[PDB]
Amino acid sequence: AYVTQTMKGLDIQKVAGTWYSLAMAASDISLLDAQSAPLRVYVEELKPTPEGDLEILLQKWENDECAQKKIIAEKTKIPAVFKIDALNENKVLVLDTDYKKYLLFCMENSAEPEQSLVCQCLVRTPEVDDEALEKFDKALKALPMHIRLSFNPTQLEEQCHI
Repeated sequence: AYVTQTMKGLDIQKVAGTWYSLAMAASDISLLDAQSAPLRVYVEELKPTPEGDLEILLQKWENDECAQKKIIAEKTKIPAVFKIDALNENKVLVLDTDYKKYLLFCMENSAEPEQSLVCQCLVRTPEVDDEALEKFDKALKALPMHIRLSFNPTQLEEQCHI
C-alpha cells in the first residue's frame, strides 16, 4: 500500500521554502469559481514559522493583478492539517509532500466547504516536472476534479507573469 492520507510524520517542516504548483484543482467549480478562482494559486515560497506553524505566501492570478494569498497552517501541534483562516479557509489537508517528492493538499473551510475542497500538489519532484502531474493523475489528479488546472514547469521558474 502506498499510504493514502497525509503521511504520518508528515511534517510540513519537511516541505519548507519551495512550492511549485504543478497543479491546483477543485472538487467543485465552487472552490474554483472565477477565471482565476480564489483557491487556484501557484506557491512561490514557504516560510515555516520558528516551528509552531508554517507560514507560506503564494502568487494569485487576477485579470491583471497579482493578488497574494495567506496560508497560516496549524494542525494542532502542526504536522499536515492546518486552519488557514483567511479567504474562506480554515482547514487544509496535506496528503503528501517531500515524503514522496510531491505535495498534496487542498484548502476548504468546514461550514459547507467540503464542496470547497480544492487540492494542490506543490512540486519540487526530482524535476520541476509533470512528476507531480503523473503522480497527480493520482495525487489530486488521482480524483475526478470538476474543475482541474495544471501548468508546465517551464514558467514555474518565474513568479506571476514577469
